[PDB]
Parts: sequence; structure tokens; C-alpha cells
Amino acid sequence: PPVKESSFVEKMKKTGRNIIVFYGSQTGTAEEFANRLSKDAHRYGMRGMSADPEEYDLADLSSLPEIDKSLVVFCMATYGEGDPTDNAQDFYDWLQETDVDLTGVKFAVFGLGNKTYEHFNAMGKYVDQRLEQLGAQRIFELGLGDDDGNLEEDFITWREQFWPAVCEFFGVEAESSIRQYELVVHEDMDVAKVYTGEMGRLKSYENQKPPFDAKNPFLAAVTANRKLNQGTERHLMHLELDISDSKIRYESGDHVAVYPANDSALVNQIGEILGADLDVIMSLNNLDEESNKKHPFPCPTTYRTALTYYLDITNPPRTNVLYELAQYASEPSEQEHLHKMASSSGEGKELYLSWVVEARRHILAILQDYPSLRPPIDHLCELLPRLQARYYSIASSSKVHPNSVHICAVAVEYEAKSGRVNKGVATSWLRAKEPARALVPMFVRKSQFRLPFKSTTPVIMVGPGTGIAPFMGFIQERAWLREQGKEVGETLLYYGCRRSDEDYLYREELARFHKDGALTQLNVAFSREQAHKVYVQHLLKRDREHLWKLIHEGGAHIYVCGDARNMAKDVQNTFYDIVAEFGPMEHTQAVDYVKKLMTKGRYSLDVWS
Ligand SMILES: Cc1cc2nc3c(=O)[nH]c(=O)nc-3n(C[C@H](O)[C@H](O)[C@H](O)COP(=O)(O)OP(=O)(O)OC[C@H]3O[C@@H](n4cnc5c(N)ncnc54)[C@H](O)[C@@H]3O)c2cc1C
Ligand SMILES: Cc1cc2nc3c(=O)[nH]c(=O)nc-3n(C[C@H](O)[C@H](O)[C@H](O)COP(=O)(O)O)c2cc1C
Repeated sequence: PPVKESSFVEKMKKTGRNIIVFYGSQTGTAEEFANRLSKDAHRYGMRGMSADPEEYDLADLSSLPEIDKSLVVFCMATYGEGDPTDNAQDFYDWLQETDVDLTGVKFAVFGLGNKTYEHFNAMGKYVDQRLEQLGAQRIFELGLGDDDGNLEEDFITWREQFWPAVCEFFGVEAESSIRQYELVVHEDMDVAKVYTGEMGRLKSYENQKPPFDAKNPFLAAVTANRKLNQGTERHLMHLELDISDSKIRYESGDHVAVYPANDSALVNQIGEILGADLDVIMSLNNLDEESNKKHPFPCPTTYRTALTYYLDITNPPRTNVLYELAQYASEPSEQEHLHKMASSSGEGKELYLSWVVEARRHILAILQDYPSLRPPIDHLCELLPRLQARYYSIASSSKVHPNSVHICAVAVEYEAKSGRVNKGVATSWLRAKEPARALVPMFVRKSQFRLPFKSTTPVIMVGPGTGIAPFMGFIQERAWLREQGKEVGETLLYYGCRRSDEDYLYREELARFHKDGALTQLNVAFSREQAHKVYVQHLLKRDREHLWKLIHEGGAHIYVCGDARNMAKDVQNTFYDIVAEFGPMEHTQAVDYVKKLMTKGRYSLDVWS
């Protein structure tokens, strides 16, 4: 429970702001959009600020009308089971319980979500609906960003209509480059005051002190890092992180987050192509001395450290980044292409989508392919988004491994249409960790994916490929429960891989669990061992009769882990078909039945894409 700042409205009054944009963000996307809208205000003669709702009391919204022509915008992402982001949970709870009168308040909401998930943009939709129920008036339509298509474009389209709507309503009206930070180079800086990759307090990585979390990650020693797949088509790995003496608690189903380091070669080349000295110690200080965000990342620090541990230099740059960088491209045609990247349609948009996004060109690739583009290193560092932690489904049970967190991951490495080979940041970094000291900054995030409280409750686990991760923890635990003399209900695993001799993960361990009876059934779909595809859902359909018995009569809990794009939906459709045949009942009622299981905690998801 953080200590709330004083009234954001009073802050706005003292700083001359009329627009405030709150971000409900988990991996920084909403935060970036909010910063962009906040900065846009200036171009229309207004003034804005972005803010984390967790740091404030949104009840002060009722005082916003005290500021003339005021407006509040919410850029909100949705997470686990249509829930708010962790930083927006307090606001969400307040919205549900409050009865405050928001008459006079003007608002707009841009939701960030993904159509492949169950509750698409649930948080954005809720906030938009609730503020109106409380008496506030909507100044622009709810934006529904879909990350399954192209979120950046949905944001661009919405933003392009939003500002004119705001200008028309408030009777205001609308061209230069403005920086948020000023560069301060430090000649004789004490090393003790220089950040070298820590996320929170200076030297927190060196002097570890609990409790450990996102702000203060625990550096866990990699005690094991072995190749899991038999073949060489890809690289799947098993890692074991030593969390001894960290006081960290976890359960099977939770997630472990890690803070990686970017590839040194990429960092070196960015500095090289820009002709910058990456070992310069500096700070980027907010030109707005009132803001709580004094720096874009921990400072003072060297550009090398920033590019390595604090900045995202691998994902396709967003349109505002390319737009601001255009000024540094001396070739007219290149300046024109970069400027047009922010277009909401036409050739400029088509180029952004194909040449930047589809081609997966990162910032270095763009600097190389538009050779006249040579921005100063300090401004680039202010423009780049923050390097995010990566989440992995803990693949161990704390009942069996209380002092170790296991990770099952596939290394990301692919040929992009940009012509170069792109490497996943976290997986390339983890793959290179050699036991005995290889340390990994991490923390555990509690999830709602959990084994049944009653050991006798049957469990149906569906997790092809790396989706098997949490289930290794589940199986370890259920096995442990049997070894403890407890009565354990049926435990069925529906796993899938390409070929038994290519990438059958944990083949030996699973064989052992099956032989010992920890696994009532080990159903494996080898998708490429025959001409037709054989997937986990084909096996579920095969066992429809028994599964229905377990679900309708045995109160079984279903778990689906892995690909959220196609697998999760195909599996869900199969469960619909099963319920529809044995209920019996029409598709519509089958869908409703399965939806209910989810609300009753008997159908859990741990999917990603
Ligand atoms: C809740 C949750 C649980 C997860 N559990 C696990 C897990 O247990 N095991 C696991 O392996 N992963 C899991 N992940 C995924 C993991 O967090 C990372 O996204 C993954 O390891 C890649 O990270 P990276 O830094 O190596 O790659 P990044 O540098 O982040 O690159 C990822 C991006 O590469 C691009 N890309 C990948 N392949 C291609 C391609 N062939 N063509 C074009 N683009 C491509 C995509 O845009 C992808 O988003 C989980 C994610 C979430 C959210
Ligand atoms: C574990 C996980 C769960 C998600 N659950 C949902 C969901 O229920 N509904 C939805 O619309 N989008 C969901 N998304 C997609 C995000 O809302 C979308 O990617 C958003 O752009 C993330 O914004 P952020 O970076 O500001 O947190 C999920 C993403 C992850 C990684």
C-alpha cells in the first residue's frame, strides 16, 4: 500500500495544467500512450501531465471541475481474466465501491486489450461506463485498442479524432520539437553515485536486502541451465534459479519475472553508428522540475548501461519516436518517410506497417537503412521505451523445491523480413547464463492459476509446447501429495510437441511420473509424426466421454496453458463440443456452461502470445 501523493487537482492548479492522463499499465504500453497524449496537449494551447493512478486518490476527480476547461483521460490496459492492471487495482476497487458525484467532470478512455482474450478491453469498457454512471460526461468515444491487430494504429486513429473533438468542444485550437529532459554530463562523478543496471535504489543489486519485488529484484544464482529438446531445430531450455535466503514465497502456477540485459553487440553498434561515446556518465533531468519523474531511467549512468539494462532497443519503434527522429535525417526523402510513419492512412501508414512492424526493424536496423538519420545519443535515450521484465510460468512446486524456481522457455531467434536475425532479449540472455556466478535479477508475481485446494479434486491439464511449464510444478506437487499419504484424484496431462525425438519436453520426468501413478494419464499429441496434424484438442475429443464424466460428475478443474492465439481457442471450442454432445445441449448453452466453469474457478488460463 503506497503513500498517496497530495491532490492531483491541486497539483494541476499550481502547475497550470488542465488535462491529466492516467495510465493503467503492466508492460509500459499504456504509460507511453498517456505520456504521448499528455505532450500533445501543448500543441493545442493546453497543458497536461500523465500520472500513475496508484499514486493518487481518484476521489479527487470530483474537484477537477474547479479547473476551467479541464479533462481527464484514461489509457487502460486489461489483464488476467478481464482485470485491471496491478497499478489500477486501487482505482478499480474505488470505482466499484464509491458513490461520489462526478457532475462537471469531462473524460475520455482509450482501452488497450487483445481480442484473442476472453474479456476484450474489459477494464477500459468498465471505466468508461462507470464514470458516466457516476455523473461524468464523456467528451469522446471509448477507444478499443486491439494488440492482436495493430495497437499503435488503433491509437493513432483514435488520437487523430480525439484532439479535434477536444478542440471543438473547448473552443481551442492548434509545430516544433520539444524535449522533456535536459542532458547533464558528469566529468568527475563518484562511482558510488552511478547506476550500473539496478532498478530501484542505488547499489540495490550489490547490497541485497529483502523484501524483494519488482522495484527490488533478487539476484538469483543460476544453478542449472540444460537443453530440454532432443533435436536441433530449436532450443528449449530448463533453468533452475536459487532463491535461497531471499525469503521469497511462491506456489505452482505463479510467475517469475526477470530483468534481462540487451545484446552487447547491438548496444555497441548503436553507439558506433551514432559516433557516440557510450561510456560517458550522464543524467537526463526532467525540464519540469515539479514532476515526480526526475529521469527517464536511473541516473546518473552511462549510455552503455542505459542501452543495456534500461532501454528497449529491439522492438519496432512507435510512430512518435520515428516522427521526432525525422528531424535528424539529412536526406529529404528519408526525413519524409519518417515523418509520414505517423499517418493514420495512405502510403505512410502502409510503409510503417510493412517496413517497420512486419519487417520487425529495431532502432539499429532503421539507423542502418536510413543512413542520413543520425540523432544525438541523448535524445534517442529519452525517446526509447523502457526495457521490460519478462514473465515465465514457474515450472516447479514449492512443496518440492522451496528454494528454487524453475523456468521452461524456448529461445527466440528468427529471420526477420528486415534481412537480419532477431534474437529474443530475455531468452538469449538466459541461454547464455552458465551455472557457477551467473545471477538473474528476478521476482515472483502471484497468479490465480492454482491446483485445487482439495487433493481429491480431478485435474485436467492442457499445455502443448512450453505450455507444459506450470504443469511440471503441478505434477511434482500432486506426486508429493500422494507420497504424503493424501488421497489424490485423477491427474490427466494433455501435452503436445512436434516429434517424440525432436522436442518432447521433460520426456523422462513425465515417464517417471506416469509410471509411479502421479499422472493418471499422459496423453501426448505428436503433431508432425504423421501426415495430418494431431493436437491436444484431438485427444480431448477422443476422451470426450470420460472428460465429461470428470467435469459434470467429478467436479474436475480444467487448466489451459500456452499459445493464446490459436491453441487456447481451439481447445475451448472442443470443450464446447464435448459439453454440447453429452449435456446434451445446443452450442449456445454449451458455451454458457464453459463460461460458467471459468467464473466458478474450474477453468483456468495461463496463455500468452
Ligand atoms: C504470463 C506469461 C507467462 C509466460 N510464460 C512463459 C514460459 O513459461 N515459457 C516461455 O518460453 N515463455 C513464456 N512467456 C513469454 C515470455 O515472457 C517472453 O515473451 C518470451 O520468453 C520471449 O521473450 P524475449 O525477451 O526472449 O523475446 P523478445 O525480445 O521480447 O521478443 C518477442 C517478440 O519477438 C517477435 N517474434 C517472435 N518470433 C517471431 C517471428 N518468428 N516472426 C516475427 N516476430 C517474431 C514477437 O513480436 C514477440 O513478441 C510468458 C509470457 C507471459 C505473459
Ligand atoms: C498475461 C496477459 C493477460 C492479458 N489479458 C487480457 C485480457 O483479459 N483482455 C484484453 O483485452 N487484453 C488482455 N491482454 C492484452 C493487453 O491488455 C495488451 O497487450 C495491452 O497492450 C498491454 O498494455 P501495457 O503494456 O500498458 O500493460 C493480456 C496480456 C497478457 C500479457
